[PDB]
Amino acid sequence: RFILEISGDLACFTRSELKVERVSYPVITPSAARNILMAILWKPAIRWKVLKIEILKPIQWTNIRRNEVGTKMSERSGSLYIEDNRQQRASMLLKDVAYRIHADFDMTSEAGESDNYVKFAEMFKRRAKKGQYFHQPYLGCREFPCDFRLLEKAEDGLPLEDITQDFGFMLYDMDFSKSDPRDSNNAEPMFYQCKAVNGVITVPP
RNA sequence: GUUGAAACAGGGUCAGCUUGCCGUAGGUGGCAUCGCCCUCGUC
Repeated sequence: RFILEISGDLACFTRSELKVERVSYPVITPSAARNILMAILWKPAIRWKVLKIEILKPIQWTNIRRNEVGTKMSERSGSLYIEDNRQQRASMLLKDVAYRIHADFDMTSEAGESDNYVKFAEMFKRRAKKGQYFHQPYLGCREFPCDFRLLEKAEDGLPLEDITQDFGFMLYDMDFSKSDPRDSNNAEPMFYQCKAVNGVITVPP
């Protein structure tokens, strides 16, 4: 297990229901935490899996109505012109957030030759301690980074000490087992928060 | 290296065109520097 602390100023764990108005999730998405761990280090052999999220900063909603685009790019239209495809997508961002995601990893079917668990574990530990990453972690959206810092146990205070509020079904991690190399078609299996006592745990598939 | 990616607050708008702080009004009634004092004792 790795107790990697994710911290940042603003966040945007955009809910699947409110994508037109990017209302952020109450806490960090387990799928977002797995994506962060993969952007720090990943390979066609290592399969990241989130185990437990421990909140370290109170939930603070901040509405930032951003102006987005609503039409994708392709080989057809050589240009976009946002003056004809403007989208005033709201974004209830999460100001001042901090989470120490306890998570580990397994092995995929295409592990290859170098399928050593200890090798990938040490590589992830070095990348988290020195500050190396394949891609900058994002707090639900790439417009917000993550001041990550690998913790050995606990090096920060948490506000949710007693029994708090349950956030219901949140997006655990989309099912990409039915997807070919480079995902395309997927599903959406979700899970309950159980109870945000101090550090909510995830239910592995 | 197969897992949210792309995202405008805008192009831009004289806060004025203006309006007498005045019309206007006694520091006044009026009150003794006084009631008083050897330039001396005198060489």
